[PDB]
Amino acid sequence: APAKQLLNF
Amino acid sequence: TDLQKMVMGNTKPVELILDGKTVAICCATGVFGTAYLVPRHLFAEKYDKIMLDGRAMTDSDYRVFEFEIKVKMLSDAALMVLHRGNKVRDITKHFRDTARMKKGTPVVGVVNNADVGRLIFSGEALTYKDIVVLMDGDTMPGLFAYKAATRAGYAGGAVLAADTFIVGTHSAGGNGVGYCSCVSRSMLQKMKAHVD
Repeated sequence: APAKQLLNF
Repeated sequence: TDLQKMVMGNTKPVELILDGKTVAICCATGVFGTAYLVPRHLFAEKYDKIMLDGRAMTDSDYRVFEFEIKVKMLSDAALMVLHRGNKVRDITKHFRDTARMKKGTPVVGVVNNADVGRLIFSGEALTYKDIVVLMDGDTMPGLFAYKAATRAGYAGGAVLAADTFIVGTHSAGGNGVGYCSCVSRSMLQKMKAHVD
């Protein structure tokens, strides 16, 4: 499954 | 293509701030006036301020409209409208309904964030998916998949596909394939008059 691609820290 | 120009110029970097420190990064694609397309899952994060192209704002500086998108649901493409700001080019006329891709056709994603700066990724189309389950157990409706090399931070970037047009904003990806939340020109049009 793909992942949400918002860059999290 | 003046289009690749227009879109590139409307794409602005986004950053979420919590306790003075940057905690998230992505893109925003200006569509008209002071309206920007952005990943909806972006608001699921905790934050104090949102920086759009270097401009810090709080929740009292804009409105965020969601999209009903009918399937058999809330799309991951939200529209963020600033109360005041500097206009962007009106490109709603480059989205569609009056057409549809087809497996294979060239795809171009436009990015502009703080992690990698301005950048472009290319890939090939696949098909339109009604719902896609993410690895965290979540779901997203009306998505267009495509063979591409994407990474965290591209979310919100515009995806383009002889006549060229804008499909929607990048939302998720993985193992060689990317997904963008589709956006209809009419929904943007109806949204334009609503925000006047």
